[PDB]
Amino acid sequence: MGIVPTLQNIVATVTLGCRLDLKTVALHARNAEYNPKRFAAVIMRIREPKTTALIFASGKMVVTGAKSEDDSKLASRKYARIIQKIGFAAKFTDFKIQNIVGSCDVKFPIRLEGLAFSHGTFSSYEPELFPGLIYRMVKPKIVLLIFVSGKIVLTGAKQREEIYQAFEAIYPVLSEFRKM
Amino acid sequence: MGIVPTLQNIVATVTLGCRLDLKTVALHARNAEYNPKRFAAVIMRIREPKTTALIFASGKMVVTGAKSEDDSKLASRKYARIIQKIGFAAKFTDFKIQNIVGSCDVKFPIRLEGLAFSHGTFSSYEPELFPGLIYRMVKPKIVLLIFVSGKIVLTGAKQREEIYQAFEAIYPVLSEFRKM
Repeated sequence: MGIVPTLQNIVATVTLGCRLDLKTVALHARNAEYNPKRFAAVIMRIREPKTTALIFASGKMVVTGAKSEDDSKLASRKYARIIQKIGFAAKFTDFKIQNIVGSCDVKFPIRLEGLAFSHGTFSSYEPELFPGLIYRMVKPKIVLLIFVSGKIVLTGAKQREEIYQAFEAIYPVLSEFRKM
Repeated sequence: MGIVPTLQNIVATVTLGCRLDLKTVALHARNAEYNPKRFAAVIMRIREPKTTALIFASGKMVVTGAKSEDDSKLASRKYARIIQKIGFAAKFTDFKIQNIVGSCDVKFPIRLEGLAFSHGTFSSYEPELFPGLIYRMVKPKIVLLIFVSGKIVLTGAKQREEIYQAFEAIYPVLSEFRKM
């Protein structure tokens, strides 16, 4: 954690084009996992990059784990590669980023009680229920988790610019709410 | 069979439409934290309904702590006495609710990983970053924190009925990912 936000995880969905039969893919893709009773989705996995993919019987695929849009764009292609070879006529289509989670550390203790009262229609602070303050930004639609230590978590960004811009908006507020 | 959300805290803001000499009323009230160099307003209080109250010279006050819309309103009336009997135009008026937070326990661990990766549209989940899963409802505007133990926190409702509404709509989802 440093002052500059760094993305932690990226979730993207790829539409394969065709409906799959999960049993055959779990029975041909050398690296896969299936549990129809517990969850209707073949959980595949790869190393370059380390992303996990959830292939659903509708062609819809959800790839998590990448730290960059290049890696989730890359990884997604390769997963489509893995099923194509098995036999189905899948094709990398409509890659859409679903959510991005990032973090940073302003490096100074913050008065969550003061920020909660001041930015009252945005914040919530119930220490006995959750340690952090939940801040709901309406633009960009980001939900920030702010901890008494200075740690920050920005969840919900549909694209990289929103994580960075959300921090620009909150920083000068936090810096005005540090202790002492 | 009933599982229903309880109200943990209601933050209300009501205005005693009249100017208030904060030094004075802090004096009389005596056990009211009024202090220089910081926050210009008097912090009142009461044993029951156990609520804290930030009174501002702008005639406005923000009462916190009430576990119910009626108790708040009640604590909102108590305060316009301690600062009325002291000859003042403490006119109780425009009472508004700023936020309502609830909590609930479904009593079955949840498979958050499955919820998040199939509901990434709303869910934010990073076990190495923060505890729990963040779910953002669009209708009604509510942010729910869901933990593995099955305890959930509902925040941001401006009205009571939205807590029940939010939980009534997410419960079937949580039952689907109930870890057995």
